[PDB]
Amino acid sequence: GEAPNQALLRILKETEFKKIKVLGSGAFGTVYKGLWIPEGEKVKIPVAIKELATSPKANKEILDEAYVMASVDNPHVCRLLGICLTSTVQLIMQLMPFGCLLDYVREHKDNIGSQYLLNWCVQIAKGMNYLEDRRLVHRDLAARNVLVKTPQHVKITDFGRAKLLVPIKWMALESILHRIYTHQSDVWSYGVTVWELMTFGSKPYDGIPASEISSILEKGERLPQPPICTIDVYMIMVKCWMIDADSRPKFRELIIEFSKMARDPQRYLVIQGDERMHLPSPTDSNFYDMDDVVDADEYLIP
Ligand SMILES: CC(C)n1cc(C(=O)NC2CCOCC2)c2cnc(Nc3ccnc(-c4cnn(S(=O)(=O)C5CC5)c4)n3)cc21
Repeated sequence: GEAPNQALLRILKETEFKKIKVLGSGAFGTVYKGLWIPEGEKVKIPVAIKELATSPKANKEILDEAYVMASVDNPHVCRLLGICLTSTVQLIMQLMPFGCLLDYVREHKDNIGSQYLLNWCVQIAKGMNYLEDRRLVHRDLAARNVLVKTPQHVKITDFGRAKLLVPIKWMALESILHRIYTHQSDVWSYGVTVWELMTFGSKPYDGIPASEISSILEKGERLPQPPICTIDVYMIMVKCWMIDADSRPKFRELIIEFSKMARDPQRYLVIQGDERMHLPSPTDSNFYDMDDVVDADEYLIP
């Protein structure tokens, strides 16, 4: 019926990698910064180590996440490097040194221009289109779940809820009412993600309890038009929030729409001091022991 999943699950020795410091902690668990020094391979790979107490239910959930994360392979999606089998199972992933996109847009607002915002939209749509090709429904797309490798390269992560074909404020109305999840319900969440970027990290429907959201959507209320957004960009966000799921754009169409806009960004987003803004590039001073350091994107198979 469905094709065999021949993805390799790499088991990494505790001795092969080190924790440096905690990068973040919360409901999602705890994520540490680290260095992976494999075999006699003469490489140092910057890594992120995730662990969501030693309980069998936690280990079951993180292995479900590992299953999905080891099965993906796209430049705009985060792949699992391996797992470490300690009392609590750890996920070994690529270090995304600029953290999540949500915090990034709040912290770097004054230096984020139309080109960056539109390019991020294309990249998120590319990653989501890839997950659709792989018949995977994310079920938790949000700006918090998009990580920043460099300011010009973002990837989708957090496969903890991903399934083959509760964040109410990012959910499609069918998802809230009937628990119906599809690629088109992911498109709704994509629209909310775009709204989060265009508002430089605003909280969707702020102050409104999650219990009131379904009723607000049924009345026909939607997230407001962000100040920087032209009707062209807002109309796209609005189509992602249509009641009829089949009336919403497809990720392949969102790639096209945002790409055309990305060719003339100042026509589609109005930002004071645009094009005069600067963000860190891998061609800048002190962007990167240093010797033998290889990014995970350049470290292919053992
Ligand atoms: C706490 C997290 C968001 N974090 C903060 C980082 C970091 O470097 N932060 C610094 C940024 C610059 O300022 C100082 C902190 C950082 C760097 N690299 C990764 N690496 C990956 C790669 C692939 N997947 C994941 C992953 C999967 N699930 N989750 S999660 O459960 O945490 C999800 C809800 C968000 C993360 N992490 C995660 C990182």
